[PDB]
Amino acid sequence: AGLLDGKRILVSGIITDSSIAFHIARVAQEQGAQLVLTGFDRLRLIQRITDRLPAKAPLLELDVQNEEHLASLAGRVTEAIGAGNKLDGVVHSIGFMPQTGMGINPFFDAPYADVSKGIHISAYSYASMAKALLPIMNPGGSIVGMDFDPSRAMPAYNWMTVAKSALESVNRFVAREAGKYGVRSNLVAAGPIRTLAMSAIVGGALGEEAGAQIQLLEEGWDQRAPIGWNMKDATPVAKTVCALLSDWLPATTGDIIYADGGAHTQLL
Amino acid sequence: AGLLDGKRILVSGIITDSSIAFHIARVAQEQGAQLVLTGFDRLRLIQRITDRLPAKAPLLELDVQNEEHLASLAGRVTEAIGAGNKLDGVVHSIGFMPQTGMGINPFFDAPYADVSKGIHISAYSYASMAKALLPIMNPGGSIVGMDFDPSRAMPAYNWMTVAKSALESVNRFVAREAGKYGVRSNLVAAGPIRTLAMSAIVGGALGEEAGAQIQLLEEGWDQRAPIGWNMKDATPVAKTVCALLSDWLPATTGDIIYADGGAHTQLL
Amino acid sequence: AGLLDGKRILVSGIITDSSIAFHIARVAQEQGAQLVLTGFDRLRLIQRITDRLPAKAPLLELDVQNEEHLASLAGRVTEAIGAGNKLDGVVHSIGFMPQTGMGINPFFDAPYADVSKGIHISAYSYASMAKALLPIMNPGGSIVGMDFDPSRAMPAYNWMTVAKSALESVNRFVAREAGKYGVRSNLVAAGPIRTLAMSAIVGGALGEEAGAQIQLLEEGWDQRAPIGWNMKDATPVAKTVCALLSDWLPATTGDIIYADGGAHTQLL
Amino acid sequence: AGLLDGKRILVSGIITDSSIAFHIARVAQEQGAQLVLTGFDRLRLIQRITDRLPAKAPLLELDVQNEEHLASLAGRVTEAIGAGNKLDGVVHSIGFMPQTGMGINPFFDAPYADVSKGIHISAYSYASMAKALLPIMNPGGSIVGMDFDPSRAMPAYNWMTVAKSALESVNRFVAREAGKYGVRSNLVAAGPIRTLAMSAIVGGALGEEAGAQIQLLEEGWDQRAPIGWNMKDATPVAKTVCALLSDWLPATTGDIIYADGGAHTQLL
Ligand SMILES: CCCc1cc(C(=O)[C@H]2C=CN([C@@H]3O[C@H](COP(=O)(O)OP(=O)(O)OC[C@H]4O[C@@H](n5cnc6c(N)ncnc65)[C@H](O)[C@@H]4O)[C@@H](O)[C@H]3O)C=C2C(N)=O)ccn1
Ligand SMILES: CCCc1cc(C(=O)[C@H]2C=CN([C@@H]3O[C@H](COP(=O)(O)OP(=O)(O)OC[C@H]4O[C@@H](n5cnc6c(N)ncnc65)[C@H](O)[C@@H]4O)[C@@H](O)[C@H]3O)C=C2C(N)=O)ccn1
Ligand SMILES: CCCc1cc(C(=O)[C@H]2C=CN([C@@H]3O[C@H](COP(=O)(O)OP(=O)(O)OC[C@H]4O[C@@H](n5cnc6c(N)ncnc65)[C@H](O)[C@@H]4O)[C@@H](O)[C@H]3O)C=C2C(N)=O)ccn1
Ligand SMILES: CCCc1cc(C(=O)[C@H]2C=CN([C@@H]3O[C@H](COP(=O)(O)OP(=O)(O)OC[C@H]4O[C@@H](n5cnc6c(N)ncnc65)[C@H](O)[C@@H]4O)[C@@H](O)[C@H]3O)C=C2C(N)=O)ccn1
Repeated sequence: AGLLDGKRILVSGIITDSSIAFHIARVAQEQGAQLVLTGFDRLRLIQRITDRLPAKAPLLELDVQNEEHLASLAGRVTEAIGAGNKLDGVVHSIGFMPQTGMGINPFFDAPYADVSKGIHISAYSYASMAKALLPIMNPGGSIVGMDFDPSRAMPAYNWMTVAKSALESVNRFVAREAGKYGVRSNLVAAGPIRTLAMSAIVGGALGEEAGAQIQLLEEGWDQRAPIGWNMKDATPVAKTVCALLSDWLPATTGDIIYADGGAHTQLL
Repeated sequence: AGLLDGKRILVSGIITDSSIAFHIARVAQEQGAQLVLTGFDRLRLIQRITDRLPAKAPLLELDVQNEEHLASLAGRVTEAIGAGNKLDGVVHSIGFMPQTGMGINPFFDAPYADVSKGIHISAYSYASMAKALLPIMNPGGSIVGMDFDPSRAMPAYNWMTVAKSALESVNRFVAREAGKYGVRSNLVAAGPIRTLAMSAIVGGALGEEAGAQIQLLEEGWDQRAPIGWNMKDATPVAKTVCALLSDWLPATTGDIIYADGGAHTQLL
Repeated sequence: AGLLDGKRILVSGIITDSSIAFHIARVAQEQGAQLVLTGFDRLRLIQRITDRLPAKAPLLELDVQNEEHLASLAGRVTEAIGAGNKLDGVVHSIGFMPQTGMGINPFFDAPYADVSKGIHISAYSYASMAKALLPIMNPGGSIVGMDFDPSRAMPAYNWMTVAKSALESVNRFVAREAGKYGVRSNLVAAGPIRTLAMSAIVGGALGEEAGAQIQLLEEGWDQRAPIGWNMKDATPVAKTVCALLSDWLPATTGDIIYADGGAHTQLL
Repeated sequence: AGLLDGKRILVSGIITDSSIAFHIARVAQEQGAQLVLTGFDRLRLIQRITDRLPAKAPLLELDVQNEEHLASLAGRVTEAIGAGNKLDGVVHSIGFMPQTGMGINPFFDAPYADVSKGIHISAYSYASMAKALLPIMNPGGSIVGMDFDPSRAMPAYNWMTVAKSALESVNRFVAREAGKYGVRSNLVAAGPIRTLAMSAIVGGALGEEAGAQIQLLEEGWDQRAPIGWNMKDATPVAKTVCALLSDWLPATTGDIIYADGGAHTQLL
């Protein structure tokens, strides 16, 4: 009734109540969307997280590394939303790099099989999902994934940054494909957010010293950002994903909206 | 009922029914916004043009080069909206480069007095409007200005491109100020759009090679644009401006949204 | 007498007399550099090809996907240059994407095992060579890898473009490591160059539309390039690589130099 | 005899012995260049600074704001270097923004006439000098100006940043012109350097508190930079300008080499 009114949207990436995907979905439903959810290997767990949302939604299994799951995803989605119905939107909210790729180990010690899995889940799957779901999206429709700005190097995030860089590259090619169906493809670049994955990634670890470093991030980002940033509130990010899912950005595709308080636009 | 319900927005830059400001305004009103309009020097023209908008809005004189128009702008707006009310939106849609600064006249032959005036009108004025209107805007407010991608050089557009490069820089500073009031400041980079002036120009009003170069760019644009581009429909651009004026992009500032068909993301 | 007098540099990636590595090497020797060469799998080929260089240089086997070749690389180089000597330069000029990842095969149809191998060879390997050779490089040393601008998507190049996006990211991390040894790490973004493989490809070895798309890009390139571009002369590119290997760009790292005719700076 | 050997180069922008232009010139002469110098209104003063260089060089007056000076510059340069001789290189090392545009006053309080002069001297003059000197440059030749990265906002530099943004835009157009003469146009982006202009600009002021802020800059940049940065040494910057003046970057034009220790490539 208020933004995503009448729209049918698939949302992946819910693992905890802190998941950004969790907040995408809540906000999406507040704005009137019928959701299909997608989840990984704790189906038990996430189903329990899922019923805490404002409305009911089918929950499907998707191992983005599983060629079978992907191959049947369009069919399983259709049974959930009704034959003769298509999707209007798709949220890719998936990330993974093994620890060996992240603040722990030095950059050079991440083995390639590890980095490869990371890139598989974090960049490539954005294309898989497009391949799988694009055949059942409506014209006017929207695909959006979650990104962070990898344009400069930083401590800790290491191969996850590399993976995001690739993600941004994949998104411009996906958009050429999506364009044939009248569908947009975009990334949202968030500033940092205190999801359980984040507070875990690092700090812990590197180093150990700190979940006070998590606090320092939060304070520093809020400083850099002209309109401030609150790392504990995923709502501003979720509002941005929702705008891309609406009809209000009808001419933007293959890019990156930054929902980061404007921090990327300031040197300090 | 809509995107922009209850919002008090000032729109500048309407000169004819084909000005992009004209369609920003049309869309804003359809979306529940109450407007104040600003026009430059043909007020009788702007009066008859703006009478065709879906709802009546007061019209104020503002030459952006006029120190006194700026000094009085806040007062004059407050009169118009009711003392004790403030603006939720400002739209800067003003641009000009003298004839020596565009088209056939060689890049090197633009006199600095011409360049200076162009940058005055085209870049700096985004600061001055910011300075005048922020003392009367509400937190959560939005300032949006019109841009086009100047990261690469091109034929015909010449000093106007330089003007836009500066504007993108100005916008980043204005965001730091607007932050202090809880106000965002962003630009929309449009694709080429067929206004009166652009048509005359492609018609060869600034020489024929300038005209033919621009028509090439226009054709190339739509080809590259993964979702195509329609240079004769300013609506997709107006909707993007409204997206920024709304509460649904609350964490973007100092930034540029590309309402351009995805074109800047494709080499070819 | 010249640019690179007394410098001990390792060059990889020579496969034929038209490999850009081949001309990097030719130019380096003309400029006083003493080389060690690395070749991948047709060593007898690389032997007869590299015998035509202005001076003899030892040739070492290195499959970048081979864990053992990397483990032994530092030892094998030291043998070759004399124990107690170190490298002043490393040139990474290696790239590969399987057939499913380029050309006519649809973007979406590349299997991840093909993409993974491409990124292995094309992006990650820049890390591993860095890891192997930095323990044996001198302060003031220079690592340079071969790139092309992937900031925008394009036809035919597909996953290879993604690979390069990742490489630019990797290069930024490698710079942080190379810093600790007083070593710079930069990439050179070349214009398109007519190697054996590129000619076969423009000849339609990966389908004809891929070929014709690439020839378009090549023509467009030279038109845009303010100083023109000659796709058949890899020398300007080799000189740029040498510029980075020299002491005359001592304060650039984590960075990309565009040896491309100025083309990426012009929309048209 | 060693890099700029045989090359005739104009260098503008010498005001104190701390001037970057001062170090450009010294290094240029160390590498074998015959220089023409250009200076502003303290001809007395700078002549005295000038004789402290390694060799003798004609010194000419150039008020870049003076249309007369510019109009006769090519003629005055020819008499200094010999009829039938052309230049191979041009260093634009000129900057100016009035204080009202810099850390003192708030961003919005800089009047346009002030910002305009700033833009005139800092951006536009780069084109003037090209217009003036391009008719007497050799093919293969090089124009280079000094820039700093304006891509994000920062405290203090305010309208000087805006001016640099415009500078970068002007440089891509200059390159289209220069290209017709076989001449390259590029910018060097330096990290910060303790020239007398810098330590004065700001700190003093804003604020007052500190020339300890100058110290803090220096420490922080050296941190961000993978290879470190020493704000007291202009030699690394001067080496980079010299590389662009050489034949070793023959395919780069309309861009920006960063001589900033790699700081722009790291988020921290
Ligand atoms: C500090 C400077 C570095 C930088 C980094 C950041 C961030 O990393 C921001 C920026 C972007 N994000 C993105 O949101 C997305 C959601 O993350 P997030 O919500 O933060 O964490 P998670 O809740 O744990 O979500 C990950 C999901 O993935 C799914 N997953 C994982 N593997 C499997 C496979 N094999 N099968 C099926 N499903 C899989 C997993 O099950 C989860 O559902 C993700 O893409 C993040 O990269 C999340 C961030 C954060 N701070 O939490 C912003 C600014 N700067
Ligand atoms: C091809 C590569 C470059 C290219 C260029 C383009 C464009 O130029 C696009 C993208 C951005 N724009 C911007 O929209 C804005 C609206 O213009 P636009 O709506 O395009 O044209 P106009 O209708 O004629 O409006 C100009 C307005 O300005 C006003 N103005 C003039 N002087 C005065 C002063 N002294 N005081 C106050 N107001 C001033 C004037 O009266 C007009 O209302 C403007 O900033 C444009 O630069 C206009 C576009 C166009 N196609 O008409 C997009 C993609 N790429
Ligand atoms: C048009 C838009 C995109 C476009 C593309 C281009 C280009 O693709 C340019 C710009 C960059 N390059 C890069 O130079 C590099 C040299 O290639 P290049 O010299 O172009 O081709 P090759 O001679 O065939 O070399 C490939 C080498 O790799 C080696 N290789 C292969 N596998 C192995 C493994 N397993 N171990 C060790 N070595 C490996 C292989 O044997 C070869 O020696 C390479 O990175 C290219 O990607 C090559 C160019 C080209 N025209 O040939 C520039 C501008 N734009
Ligand atoms: C802290 C983050 C902000 C940012 C800023 C910086 C910098 O500002 C660096 C980056 C670039 N520069 C550039 O070098 C150039 C030389 O400056 P610099 O050498 O720093 O100062 P000056 O010695 O005083 O040089 C200015 C010259 O100009 C000439 N000038 C002035 N007006 C007149 C007119 N009317 N007529 C004729 N001549 C004129 C003036 O006479 C001087 O000769 C200049 O363009 C700087 O902008 C000098 C910097 C510095 N730190 O000293 C790098 C990284 N980040």
